[PDB]
Amino acid sequence: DCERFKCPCPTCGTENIYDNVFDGSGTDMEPSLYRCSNIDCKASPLTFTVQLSNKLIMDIRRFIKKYYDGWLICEEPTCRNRTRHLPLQFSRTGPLCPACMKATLQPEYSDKSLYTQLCFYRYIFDAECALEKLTTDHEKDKLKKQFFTPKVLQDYRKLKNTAEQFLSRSGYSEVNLSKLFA
Amino acid sequence: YPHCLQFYLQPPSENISLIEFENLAIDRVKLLKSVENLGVSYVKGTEQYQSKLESELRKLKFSYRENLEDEYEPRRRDHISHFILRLAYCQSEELRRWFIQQEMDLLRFRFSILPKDKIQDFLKDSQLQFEAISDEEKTLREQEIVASSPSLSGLKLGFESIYKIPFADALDLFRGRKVYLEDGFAYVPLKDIVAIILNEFRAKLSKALALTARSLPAVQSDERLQPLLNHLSHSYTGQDYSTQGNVGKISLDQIDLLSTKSFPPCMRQLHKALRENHHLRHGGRMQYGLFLKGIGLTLEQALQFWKQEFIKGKMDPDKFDKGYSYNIRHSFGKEGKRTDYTPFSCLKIILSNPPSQGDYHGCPFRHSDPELLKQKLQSYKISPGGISQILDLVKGTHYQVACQKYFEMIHNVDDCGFSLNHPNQFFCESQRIL
Amino acid sequence: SELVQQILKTERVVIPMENIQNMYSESSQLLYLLEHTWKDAKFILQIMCELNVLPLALQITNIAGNIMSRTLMGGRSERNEFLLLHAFYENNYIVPDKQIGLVLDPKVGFYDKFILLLDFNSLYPSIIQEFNICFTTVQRVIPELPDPSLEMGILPREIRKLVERRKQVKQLMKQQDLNPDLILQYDIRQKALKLTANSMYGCLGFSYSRFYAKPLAALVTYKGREILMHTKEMVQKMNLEVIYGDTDSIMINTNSTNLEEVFKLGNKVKSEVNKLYKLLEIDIDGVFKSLLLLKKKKYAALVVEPTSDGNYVTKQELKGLDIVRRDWC
Ligand code: SF4
Ligand SMILES: [Zn+2]
Ligand SMILES: [Zn+2]
Repeated sequence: DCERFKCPCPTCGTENIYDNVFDGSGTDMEPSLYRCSNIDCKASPLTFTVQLSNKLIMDIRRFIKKYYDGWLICEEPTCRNRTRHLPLQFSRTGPLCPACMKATLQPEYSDKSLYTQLCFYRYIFDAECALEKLTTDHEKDKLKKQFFTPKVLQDYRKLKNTAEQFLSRSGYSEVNLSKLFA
Repeated sequence: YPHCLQFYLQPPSENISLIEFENLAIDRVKLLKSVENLGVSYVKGTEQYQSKLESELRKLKFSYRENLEDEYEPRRRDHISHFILRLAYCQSEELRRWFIQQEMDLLRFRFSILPKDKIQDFLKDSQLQFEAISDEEKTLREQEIVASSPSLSGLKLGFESIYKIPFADALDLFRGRKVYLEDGFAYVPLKDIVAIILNEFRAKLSKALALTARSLPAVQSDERLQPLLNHLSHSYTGQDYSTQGNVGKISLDQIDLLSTKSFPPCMRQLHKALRENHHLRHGGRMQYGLFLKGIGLTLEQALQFWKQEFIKGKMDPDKFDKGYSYNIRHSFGKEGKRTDYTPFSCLKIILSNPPSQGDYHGCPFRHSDPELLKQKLQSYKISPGGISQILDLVKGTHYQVACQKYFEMIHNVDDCGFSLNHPNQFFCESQRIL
Repeated sequence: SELVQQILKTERVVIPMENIQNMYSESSQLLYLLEHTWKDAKFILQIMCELNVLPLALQITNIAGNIMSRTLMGGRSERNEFLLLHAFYENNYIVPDKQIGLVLDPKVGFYDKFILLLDFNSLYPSIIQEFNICFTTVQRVIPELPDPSLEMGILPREIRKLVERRKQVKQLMKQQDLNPDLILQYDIRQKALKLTANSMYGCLGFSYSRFYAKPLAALVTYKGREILMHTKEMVQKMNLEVIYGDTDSIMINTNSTNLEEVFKLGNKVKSEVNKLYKLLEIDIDGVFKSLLLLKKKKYAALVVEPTSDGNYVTKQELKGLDIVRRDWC
């Protein structure tokens, strides 16, 4: 239930979506960044790592934009109010809508989303894992023989690194034990 | 074997990965449940009870050979595992009991393998009096030790590193006249050393345990740790082995044939029932229904099966479309995720969903009353001795093992191959042996 | 407003400002507001005439020991303080003076078979008596109950006086041919006693009251919490279900279609909880045919009280299902 990664082609003009590292079917499977999807055109988007890099940041830097600006929405499935001026009264679940005075209020982009999505990015740029988890010997050996240079790997490494550091920067993966057992 | 063996203390205020957190949680809980099962199966000293555990335990990253101070991997894992699950069971006596009891027996086992020198020296590192005799005193005091206590036979006492004690903690080894005395520095075989260690451990451990339970509210202001806030013992397994879309493809007709040899009692009896009735209530099917995805037949094929079993029992051939079949189909749609989009696990057909009059969904071994169930199971052509030893565990209110022993008998194979947790896993096995 | 027809069971015609000039231009409806006020005060009296506020409050104050003129005005500090001090200054202490729960995750879902309502009326005075807590009897500076091996002290003694007076009422109540005067006297007296007994613990949690020795409150909360927990697990054993819990309530499943064995299960658990403690009570209050669960304080149900001959009246009940957006079709 997150939002996929859409991508603009630098030459053919078409668009793309990058869901899982491998692009589909089994023994055929190929790396995502290899060939533009549009059948005919033959440009290979990998060779534009840096450009991808840009959009990556220039995309994430709106998701965060939402959260710290987080909407507030109503719960009693009739009222359906949308505002931000957090009111001050409180109860078990939290605060209370001013109009439907018999109901709670909920965040819209629940942080769980934000962290989920950042995991979703860091997923599809870290092929190394999904490569290791693969079962069949011969498939692994043949594909690696085929097209896993240090170069391609390194480029994945680069963008994946950007993502991972940018979330682990500081929000959520930590749980400060020094306040949890006092 | 590792340094690991240690008396829990001093919460390690690091700061860590949320992923690793829930990982350790699940791992440790698995270890606990397992140890309990493995134990209640056999008796302690049997070498199955050793082999199996020393396999599993080593498999889940907790016991290897020598390494650095404390940031060696498996000891750290053990450490943070416990000092998390501490937050698990702070809300019952029965719970805190079960947790203590299990950790107790684990430590017993996991400790019973250390080399003797490592044993005594680490006891030394533990507290003060944990010190050993000189074996010369074995010769010097064989008469005293042997004739004193009945806890030793003849003269053949092995080369155990016997121990010097303060009587002040011998509080049962001596009053029962079970040891020689040298000014309260009685000398006792290792057995009672383990005993006393374990008893002081239980004491101190409970004494700590109660404290956190008296200091809960902190977590209440977070919800990342919402599962382990109070959500472990519930309707998720170890994990989803027999999940959506695993190995299987079989045509309709064969089902009944396979039934007589492959359907775990709950299912089997429900399928007999719907073979007779050809009608079921609002909730009932929603077990059997998803259970069929266990083998994973196609909807229109499953729809056809149910249609046969519906209109032959006179269910209006028009209702079917806008009624049952509708939801039966949706059972593979958008919402149902972890609610319907999954099969069921015994810990969902036990811990909840009360079965009502004359209905069939629900664990027989729980809901079926004892002796009615006795004749009932017996009707599966079962030796009454097996039935009896089964009903024993059944009133021991631990049932998975009962299902287990039943299968073990009905196929006569003298290993359960696993520790069952899901009826569909049971099924995949039953088909494996063919 | 609502009460106009719940207990009083009539109409309340009301008139906003913009019609006050209409009634300035009117003799029938102005006089009608006048006679309306007449009836207003009338119904206001009928409130007392039925609920019997006057002798109730009177007897309470009589046992309370504080100014009734400051009783109606509303207060729990008075009707606890100026009562306790009576005894506490027969015991030659010196007191200070004036200056300036657990949810159980209601498992929402419709229920078809009969549902029973367990009331923990008199839970806090019960636990306090049961475990003999009193200011003098705790090294209060995490606190722990002393050995019950001491002789019961001061406050539980007063609680016990109240409970035995309830016992007195319940005993003399079983009389026959009594004049309805003394009948109502007894019943209302019992009501008043239950009132103050439920009020009792309130004299502590109200921080701004004198006897706010909060460790007391922490301890009592801990105790009642474990009480409810044991209750849940014990009845859980019984092959039943337990949907809703709260400090002073248990909404429980029954899972049956008969009517009489129901009461047997009631009495069963009624003795079960007593196996834990004697002084602790329990009330097998009400029975529901079928029920829907949205939240505590907000749900829909069928009150089914068993009329005589094992029959039953059945009435609907919509606890809080309003429609606030006056917008629909
Ligand atoms: S293991 Fe559980 S689900 Fe399987 S037959 Fe036994 S009680 Fe039923
Ligand atoms: Zn292109
Ligand atoms: Zn509102």
